[PDB]
Amino acid sequence: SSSIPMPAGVNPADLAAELAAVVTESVDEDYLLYECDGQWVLAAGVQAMVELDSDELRVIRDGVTRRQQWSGRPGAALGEAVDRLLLETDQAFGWVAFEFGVHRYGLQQRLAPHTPLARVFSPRTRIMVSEKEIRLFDAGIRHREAIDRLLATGVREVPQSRSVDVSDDPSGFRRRVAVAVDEIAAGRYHKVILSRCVEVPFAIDFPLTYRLGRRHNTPVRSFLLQLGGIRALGYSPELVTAVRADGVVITEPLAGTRADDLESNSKEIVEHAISVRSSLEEITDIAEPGSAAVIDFMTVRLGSTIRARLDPSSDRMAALEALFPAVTASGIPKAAGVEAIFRLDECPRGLYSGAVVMLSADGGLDAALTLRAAYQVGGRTWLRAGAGIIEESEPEREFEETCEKLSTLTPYLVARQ
Ligand SMILES: O=C(O)/C(=C/c1ccccc1)Oc1cccc(C(=O)O)c1O
Ligand SMILES: O=C(O)/C(=C/c1ccccc1)Oc1cccc(C(=O)O)c1O
Ligand SMILES: O=C(O)/C(=C\c1ccccc1)Oc1cccc(C(=O)O)c1O
Ligand SMILES: [Mg+2]
Repeated sequence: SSSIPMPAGVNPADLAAELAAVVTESVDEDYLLYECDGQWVLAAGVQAMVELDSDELRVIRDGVTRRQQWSGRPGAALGEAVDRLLLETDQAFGWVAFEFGVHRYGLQQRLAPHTPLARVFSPRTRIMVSEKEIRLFDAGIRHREAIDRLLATGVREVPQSRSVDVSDDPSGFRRRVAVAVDEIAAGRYHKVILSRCVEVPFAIDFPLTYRLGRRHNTPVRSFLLQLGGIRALGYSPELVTAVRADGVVITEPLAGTRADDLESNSKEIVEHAISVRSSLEEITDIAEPGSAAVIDFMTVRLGSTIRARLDPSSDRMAALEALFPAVTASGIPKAAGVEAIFRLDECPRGLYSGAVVMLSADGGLDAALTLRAAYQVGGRTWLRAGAGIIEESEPEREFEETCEKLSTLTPYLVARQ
């Protein structure tokens, strides 16, 4: 009974997202839904929570919070607490802030107290949905009846979406781009990713919007969550880090915006090349000597793969740190790109350009780059999108680029009922 066959015609993304809404319609618990290689893993309810902030580490279990200071690298403090969750559970889920990646580039002192770095939990129940089957882990009657009901009655029809005006520029994106172009021309750095928030003037239904957006996007990974004060969903265009139990580490930097026409394709090839080269240099830090290599370069599958063997003196959190923040969403050289984001972008970035993570007791790690996502933190609903700024960048063209990036979400926002 812990393996229910998936009915034909039932889309796994629709069933998994409906299950998230149904299992929590009365039991107001937190959850995280992660799509990973045809498996939609719904991690439902919080058994234990690890909260890593810039100045504090908290472990919350059975209504009891244990607080402490931490020193050293954030990956080491996070890894130690997550390994402990995983002593008695198979998997842990959560998210990692853009700010988790700053310590490596000497910018930890620039974080305000209470800056979130990571939120990772062990779930009470897991439901895995694929085209093949529905697998249940530590499920009760609530979960089983939710599955039977949805298979018997069907999923809700998705309501009509509500339009949003993304043309506004209250954070001065055009102005911020002009400053970055000047610093690039002055030789400060070669590239920086700058972004802008777009406020959504209505509360959205996250599971319904997730379902609708998922019908018109085919990402590398996707997610839907409600955790602590935060709701979020996204169609991740990049696998920033994957670590297998056997020590094989990969990173798959985004090949372009398509992953006159020659000039634009040439610009994307250059950018991608630089990202792959950066990924290779950084991965070498955690790699067994001679194991780091580009195994797939711009192949149709359009993408690239950088692989390595995890050094026995290294770990999954050091691997994540080595590659964080994603080069795709920071800049070149990385240290200068990250520092320019602290001055030229709305900070803290938090989930935006951070990662949504799935960790396994066997040492596994799957980390998706958070872009093309919607968020809600008490009363505030927003979207966020950016662009790679180079010496030749034009503020108006880059603002239009963010509009194009937003167009994968904007048509699919389902308002709360
Ligand atoms: O999900 C169980 O395993 C469960 C056990 C239980 C309930 C009442 C009394 C004794 C046990 O409780 C529930 C069952 C069915 C639905 C729900 C629900 O919120 O939609 C629920 O909370
Ligand atoms: O090597 C080039 O000439 C080059 C061009 C380029 C960079 C970003 C965007 C578009 C082009 O890249 C770089 C120049 C300087 C430093 C780095 C670096 O990784 O520390 C880098 O990758
Ligand atoms: O816009 C590029 O730079 C890009 C990828 C790319 C990768 C290789 C070559 C060229 C472009 O994607 C992004 C970068 C930063 C922010 C976003 C964003 O949606 O908020 C984004 O889509
Ligand atoms: Mg560009």
